[PDB]
Amino acid sequence: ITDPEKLDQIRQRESDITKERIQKILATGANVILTTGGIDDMCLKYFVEAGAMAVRRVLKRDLKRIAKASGATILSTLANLEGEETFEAAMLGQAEEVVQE
Amino acid sequence: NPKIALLNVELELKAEKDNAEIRVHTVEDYQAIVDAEWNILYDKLEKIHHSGAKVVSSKLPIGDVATQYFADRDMFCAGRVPEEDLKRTMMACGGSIQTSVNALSADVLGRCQVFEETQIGGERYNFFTGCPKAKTCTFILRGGAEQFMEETERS
Amino acid sequence: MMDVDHQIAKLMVELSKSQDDEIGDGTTGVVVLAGALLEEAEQLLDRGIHPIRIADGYEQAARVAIEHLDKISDSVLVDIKDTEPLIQTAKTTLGSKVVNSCHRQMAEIAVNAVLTVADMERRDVDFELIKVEGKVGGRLEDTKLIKGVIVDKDFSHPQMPKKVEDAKIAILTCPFEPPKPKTKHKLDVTSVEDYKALQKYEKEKFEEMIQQIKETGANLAICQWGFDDEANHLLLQNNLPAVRWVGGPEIELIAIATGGRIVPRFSELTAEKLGFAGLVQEISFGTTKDKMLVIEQCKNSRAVTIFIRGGNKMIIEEAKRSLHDALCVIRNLIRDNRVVYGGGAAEISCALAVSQEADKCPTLEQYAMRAFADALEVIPMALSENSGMNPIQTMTEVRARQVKEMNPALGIDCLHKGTNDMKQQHVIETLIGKKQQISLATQMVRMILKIDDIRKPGESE
Amino acid sequence: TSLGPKGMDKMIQDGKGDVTITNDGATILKQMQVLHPAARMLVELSKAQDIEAGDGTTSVVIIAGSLLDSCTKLLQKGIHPTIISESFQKALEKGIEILTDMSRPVELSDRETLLNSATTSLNSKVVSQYSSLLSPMSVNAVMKVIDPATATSVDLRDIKIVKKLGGTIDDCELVEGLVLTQKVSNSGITRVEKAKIGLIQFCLSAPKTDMDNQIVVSDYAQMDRVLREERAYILNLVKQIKKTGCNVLLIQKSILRDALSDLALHFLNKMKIMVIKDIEREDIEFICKTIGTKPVAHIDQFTADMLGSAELAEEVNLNGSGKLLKITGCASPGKTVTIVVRGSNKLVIEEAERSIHDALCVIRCLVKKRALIAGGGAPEIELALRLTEYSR
Amino acid sequence: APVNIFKAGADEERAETARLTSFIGAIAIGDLVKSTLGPKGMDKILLSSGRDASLMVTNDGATILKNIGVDNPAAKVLVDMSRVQDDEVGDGTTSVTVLAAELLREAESLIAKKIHPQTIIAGWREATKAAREALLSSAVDHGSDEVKFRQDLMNIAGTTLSSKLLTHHKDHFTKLAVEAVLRLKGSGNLEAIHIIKKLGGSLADSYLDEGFLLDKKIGVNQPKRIENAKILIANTGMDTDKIKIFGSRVRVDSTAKVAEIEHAEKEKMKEKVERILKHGINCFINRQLIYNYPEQLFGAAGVMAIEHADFAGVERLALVTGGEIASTFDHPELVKLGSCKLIEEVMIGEDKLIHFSGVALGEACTIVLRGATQQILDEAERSLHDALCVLAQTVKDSRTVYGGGCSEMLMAHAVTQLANRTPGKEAVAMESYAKALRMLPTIIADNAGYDSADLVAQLRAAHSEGNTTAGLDMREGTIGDMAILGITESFQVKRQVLLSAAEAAEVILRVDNIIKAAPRKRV
Amino acid sequence: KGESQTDIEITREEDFTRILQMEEEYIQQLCEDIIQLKPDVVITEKGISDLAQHYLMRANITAIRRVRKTDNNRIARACGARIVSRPEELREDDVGTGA
Ligand SMILES: Nc1ncnc2c1ncn2[C@@H]1O[C@H](COP(=O)(O)OP(=O)(O)O)[C@@H](O)[C@H]1O
Ligand SMILES: Nc1ncnc2c1ncn2[C@@H]1O[C@H](COP(=O)(O)OP(=O)(O)O)[C@@H](O)[C@H]1O
Ligand SMILES: Nc1ncnc2c1ncn2[C@@H]1O[C@H](COP(=O)(O)OP(=O)(O)O)[C@@H](O)[C@H]1O
Ligand SMILES: [Mg+2]
Ligand SMILES: [Mg+2]
Ligand SMILES: [Mg+2]
Repeated sequence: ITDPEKLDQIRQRESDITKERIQKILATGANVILTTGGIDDMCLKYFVEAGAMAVRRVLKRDLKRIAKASGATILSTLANLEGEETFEAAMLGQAEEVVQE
Repeated sequence: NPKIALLNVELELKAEKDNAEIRVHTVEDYQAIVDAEWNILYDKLEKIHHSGAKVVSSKLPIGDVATQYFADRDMFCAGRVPEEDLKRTMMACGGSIQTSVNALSADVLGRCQVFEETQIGGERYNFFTGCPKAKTCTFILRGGAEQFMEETERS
Repeated sequence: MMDVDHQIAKLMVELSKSQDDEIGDGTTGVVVLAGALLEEAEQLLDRGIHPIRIADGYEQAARVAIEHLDKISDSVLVDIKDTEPLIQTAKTTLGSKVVNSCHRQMAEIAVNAVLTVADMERRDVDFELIKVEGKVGGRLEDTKLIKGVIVDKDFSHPQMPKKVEDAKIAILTCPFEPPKPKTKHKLDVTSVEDYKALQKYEKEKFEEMIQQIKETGANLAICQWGFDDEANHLLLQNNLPAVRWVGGPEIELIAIATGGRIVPRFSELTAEKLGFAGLVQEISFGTTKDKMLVIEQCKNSRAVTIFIRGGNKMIIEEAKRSLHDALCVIRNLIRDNRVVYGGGAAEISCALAVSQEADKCPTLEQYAMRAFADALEVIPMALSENSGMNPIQTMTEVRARQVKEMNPALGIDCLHKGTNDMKQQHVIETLIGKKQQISLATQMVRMILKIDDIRKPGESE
Repeated sequence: TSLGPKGMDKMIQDGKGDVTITNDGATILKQMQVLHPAARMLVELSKAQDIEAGDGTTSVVIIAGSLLDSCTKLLQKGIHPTIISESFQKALEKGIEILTDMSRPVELSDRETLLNSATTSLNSKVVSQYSSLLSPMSVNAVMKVIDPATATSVDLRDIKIVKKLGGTIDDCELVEGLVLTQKVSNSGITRVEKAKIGLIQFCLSAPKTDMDNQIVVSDYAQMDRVLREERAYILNLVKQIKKTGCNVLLIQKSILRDALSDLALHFLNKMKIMVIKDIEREDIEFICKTIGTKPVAHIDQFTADMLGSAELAEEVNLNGSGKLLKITGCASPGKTVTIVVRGSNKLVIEEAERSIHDALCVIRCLVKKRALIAGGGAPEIELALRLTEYSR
Repeated sequence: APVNIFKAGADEERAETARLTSFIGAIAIGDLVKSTLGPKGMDKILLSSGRDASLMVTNDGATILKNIGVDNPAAKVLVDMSRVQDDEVGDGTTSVTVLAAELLREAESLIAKKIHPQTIIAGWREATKAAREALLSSAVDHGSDEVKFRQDLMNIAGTTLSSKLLTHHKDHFTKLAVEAVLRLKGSGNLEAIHIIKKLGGSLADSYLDEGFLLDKKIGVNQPKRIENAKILIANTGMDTDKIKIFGSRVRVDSTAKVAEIEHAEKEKMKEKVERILKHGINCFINRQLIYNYPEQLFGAAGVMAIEHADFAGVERLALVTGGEIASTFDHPELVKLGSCKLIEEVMIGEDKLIHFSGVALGEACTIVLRGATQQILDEAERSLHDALCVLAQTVKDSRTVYGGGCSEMLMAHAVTQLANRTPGKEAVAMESYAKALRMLPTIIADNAGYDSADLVAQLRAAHSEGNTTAGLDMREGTIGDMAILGITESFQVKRQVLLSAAEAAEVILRVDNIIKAAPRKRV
Repeated sequence: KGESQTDIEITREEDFTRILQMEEEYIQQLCEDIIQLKPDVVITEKGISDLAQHYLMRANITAIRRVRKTDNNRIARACGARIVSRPEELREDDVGTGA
């Protein structure tokens, strides 16, 4: 950066791009989110506020058995012919009850 | 009848301040930086020149560029001189050691009569002689052993 | 090259090193003379004489040997045509080494190698201008005096011409590359027009560094640093042979032998800074891949190169040490043009001078001066022992003939050459060579006689 | 005891701990590591028999071990060794003339003559009970890649051998296509019919150059122009691949940068394209000769002419040690073939690999010299009787 | 110096064990390689204690002495003497080792005779001067009448290969050695004859290739054979250039400009290959490595690409095709291309090699050595190297002398004729010089098993009255004429055997004190 | 420090003093977002700088510094609060009234 006035706009952009994906995969009706990567403490706020279950650091072999049995699509990134954030919301999985016993 | 230029500057092409980052944008200005680095060193050699200073003495090393420049202009130089020898050289010729080459004049250069490089004991020695206003001297010892000359120095 | 851990014998190592650094001819004789003064002082020590009184008696006895050595001394060297006293002086130094097969050939090499590089106005000889190189192969008779320089030729192109008839040598110190600065740059490229400007910058730089040599009329280039692959083919298209990766002081010898100037950059090249040379070629030696440079023709060069060949590395490294002693005795003749006659002739004549002044007066130091004269006779009697003769039989005959008449140059030899006259056998040594043999051996004896305690430790750890 | 059909194998356990069972004489002497200087020359003798003939390599030690054993009485009878070397050359030059008269000129068009030659070399190995399958597969793996009646040379480097643990030796296959041991990412399809295979040496990832490249971000909206332009870059690479008409991609294994990123993997899965990574740089010669593809380096030259063809390119999900690829059928097949070797243990496959190479080298000798003799100690008796009459 | 020793761990000896250890250590070197001299001498097998011992059988005396590692100080002079003999003439390294050891063995006989060692040096300098005139006056020159010079070259290669492993292959390996140097037609660079060793086959299956062989086969999707092609080689970088500007980065503001730079990088790499195919070529040889982006460009244009042959591989291709290196492609009218007929690939020992069949101006050869073991191929390579180096100097110095013991008896006769015109002090040392020259036909005669006491006596009686060409016949075991049998050696080879052994024996005989220092890490 | 490779090139004199003022204004931005709901006790799991203590001092706010993660989930059930990780995304339902 060559100007100190453009400092805080870059620092807030590291979380605004992060919260942009978390709002378009959650407003389509998704309640259970499984992730093989990592969900940090800032992203856990958007599921408690919306009332959604977020599971992190699951196995790659366990995600394929859930997505094949529930009709979900194993998505890695954004896609579908130069779209900003589409997520293909018709390809969500289904479940009768997701209960932690 | 030479004149001695006692210096404390580097006569090398690689004289860098160790914090300079020359960011260039085009190839027309890239060649201008490399031509400027030779023009910085050659401007220092023109300050030693045109003043009568045929003998150059500096405690800092001199590269291959300034060595060949003085050989073409029929000038002698001597780099990496110890600081104990330049302090004795300053009181012998009656000059002054100039770190910056921009303030060179007739009042800061030395003056002697006989300046030769002999072959005493196999090794070469650049000796100065003939200056009447000599506030110092040098006693060269010659012996047959290293412990013989150390006792002669102690005596 | 010994591993002697003895502090008395370590001073004999520095005594032979001090003779090599100053004169360089009597490094063997200065150790036998110092051991002879201490052997004669052993019997003087048992008689009750103080060791400093023997040391003070040797200074009054060595002073007579210096003044008597300056009696007969003359040379007619003019470095034009009277090289006959210069060849016979170098034959005395080379006669004791293993170069006696080339006793006439290699003696004339060391005479002409000094006179072409010496400054006769200052009487100063610089040994940095005399390059002594060696390569195995051939024989000892193939040692030639190459007027010029001999370097390892490193033509980057294998199709380069290996023979230049008339070389306009362009000596430069800049590598054949785009100019890289000495500081950190990190040049920024933004658009594709700047990257296409990078290609045209280097393409015109290799055409500029090649054209600036051809505009000066040069047909040979010397470079200290490496070459680029793009610059190698541009040498063959323009018919410009060039060598690569020459050493530091090697190109310093090219600019003196060819009369050229070492140019830092390519822009400062001109026709006045070019060197002149004749037959520039590389010579392959047998099955090896060295291809050293041979410079046949020159124009008033002040730098020569001796190429020593032999049958093995034992005969070459000794010939580098043997001929260096021959290059030093010609240097001592320019420093002082006075000579003496060796073969033990000067030691017997100096032993008679101390014995004549031992009676004028025999007050206190009579026994100390006679021990000096008996120790000066050890060097000629060692020549009689190595030649298969008898020491006390041959020395009594030569010493008696110098008293019955006026003392001539009377010594000994191995095959004896008929008569024992050193003036007829042409055994000529320098005055300052034997002047420093008596002076350094006396002062080293004084530092090993004036010591009465040893404080050496015990074991190493 | 390791010569002939009634010979037994040897097992050499090295200092590392990799014990292998071997019956071929070249593989035994290379693992024994004999310290005697005269016995190491017999190791290199069996090594050059494996290079020149391939099927002479226990027998060259029995001959050279007996020719020196016959020199024990010769050196104790005042015969100089130069006289023995002169007479052994005269027995050698007369020995080839005896074997040439026993030879029968054959032709490579007769499959029954080549079948009995390959079955003879398998009788001494562990696959002598599998000579009804391996010996027909050894002839068909040679006579389809030599292009006979036109050349007297055959390279065995065009016949790849894949070693997989599982099953028995009867489960071996002679698939003429390409067999790869790499996995399929992503493995959601693993089968495509009428496939067009393309070899890509370009790295489908973020743009980077050989020179040092950096991105300057000094604006709020400049971070949006970094991620969204990188997605539009690889989308132009996938759509250039998809509009060509290919369904199977073979990406060469890159070391400097990443060959296939996670962003590039998601676009190739939505285009229904099977992607295979980690193709070695030394294996691209065998791929382009088998399928018929061309190595595509830049994406601007990726056209339909540089693609291949395959009737079936599927990943055969095996029950044993994982799975492999198997391309079945291709237009204009080259002079290459692949042999899949099975086995119950890891030691039987290493012996079955050396026994197949001893079987392919027998048919290799028939291409260079179209002549054969009787076996089973037959020419050694005729060399013993004719040279005895020659010595008289 | 032994009495009151002032050394730490170093020892020395003066005139008692100095010449004793010098004569023991030098004779044992000469008696080691004594059994390898002559056309009927055996060979040695050299082995180490372990840790990749790498056994290497050699009959040449230089390769034996350079690997044994003698601990004797005076024996290293004879080891270094045979190293120079291999580097200068390439032959006579065994003959110079036995001759230098027989001089010191005769000098050990002068120990009990109380002869001064400087008298033996002065006696051998006059003996060596008389021996130089015997070889110089008996040298046979060859100028014109080239059908006798090519027959003379086969006698040189037939004499050198007779003392090696190639005993019963003189009908083939003589033609492989004469025609290899005859195809050079110039200087003896001794690197255009690239020797390729391949296992499998006998030594009679070896041959001299009419063209040139190479490795690093032609690309992936490139043609394997092109008839009547124009060969252009190169020594330039193809891909990942990083062209000569250290400290230059690509500093952009967006990732779309990085895609424009890397497309501009591949366009300049494409434009470089487009400058190569403007010459109208069909084959390309690069000394550096060729990556995948220029390899597709040569394959689309039907041009071969041989990547990373060798550093000296482009030098042999420049001498066998008649082109130039041509590392810069900007002037097609100043670049000379090569010429060939077939660039087909041949298979030698289950390895595909690129055969450059039918080349023009072929001043380079390729010897395809095939042997039973690797030990035979390592011996036949050094045996051919000892034969090609003499023929590369026989074309430079056409003077030849009659070998097989005939040259040694001519040298021993000139010393004995001048030993009778000398006083008795130096005449005894000259007779010991002539006896050591007669030992060299005695070692050759006794290695075959002949009566060496009578054959050298018949050679001395023959050379005493005429018979300047009489020598030792090792075929039948008698005395025959060397001009009829055709056993000749080069003059410069036989001179370096005489001269280097006389200089090396001069050094060891002049040693009266061996002062060895304390070694490091030896306890 | 952010999770990036942020590096500032300071050429003018006013640029270095502006960065040290933007670090103070960033703390005042998040401290103004948490006082719009008028709290009394602010409890976090990470550090609180002295500039953040200055705005909470004049607003009469008691701040606890380094409460554990397991203790924050326990006080969220006792007081009825919601653990937020963003000061500018605070709502009225995230305030633990009834304590
Ligand atoms: N032809 C000769 N006749 C008599 N004596 C000679 C002859 N040549 C050399 N010498 C003697 O041999 C000695 C060799 O001394 P040297 O070992 O060379 O001294 P340094 O070790 O100082 O070089 C000389 O002192 C000289 O007197
Ligand atoms: N069916 C058979 N009947 C008799 N002998 C056989 C039969 N099959 C193979 N042999 C013999 O077994 C031997 C196997 O030799 P082998 O070890 O393969 O030689 P190499 O090690 O050179 O390949 C052959 O010499 C052959 O005579
Ligand atoms: N056909 C022959 N007849 C007689 N003597 C021969 C014949 N061939 C070789 N020789 C002798 O064998 C010797 C072999 O010497 P060699 O070991 O090759 O010396 P170097 O090791 O120096 O090359 C030669 O000196 C030569 O005289
Ligand atoms: Mg001397
Ligand atoms: Mg078999
Ligand atoms: Mg020979």
